[PDB]
Amino acid sequence: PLPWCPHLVAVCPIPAAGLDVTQPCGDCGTIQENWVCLSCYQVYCGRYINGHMLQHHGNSGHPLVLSYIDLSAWCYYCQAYVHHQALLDVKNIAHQNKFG
Ligand SMILES: O=C(O)CCc1nc2ccccc2s1
Ligand SMILES: [Zn+2]
Ligand SMILES: [Zn+2]
Ligand SMILES: [Zn+2]
Repeated sequence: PLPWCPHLVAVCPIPAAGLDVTQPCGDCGTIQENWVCLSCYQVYCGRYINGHMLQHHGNSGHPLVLSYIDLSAWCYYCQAYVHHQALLDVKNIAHQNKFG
């Protein structure tokens, strides 16, 4: 995984409501393999379910998404996982919600 990418500038502030790692897909309602968009904080499912987060990337151009299964961050433009200081706050808020 990359230690930086040129889309980190599109990571937006975390809503004051926080994250809900059990939130369903906003399109199909599945509870399985969802991701949260780090630009607009909508929640959509992964490629192995109904691919709604990939569709969101296509229709918005939003680059970076966070996995609610393992808290990895994927960039659709770079086609890589990214770790950076700029992702720690949102990873941490998710980790707290997920693990208690
Ligand atoms: O839409 C999703 O499932 C989330 C982002 C990812 N897409 C790929 C594609 C190939 C390998 C790893 C990943 S993580
Ligand atoms: Zn879905
Ligand atoms: Zn988005
Ligand atoms: Zn990138």
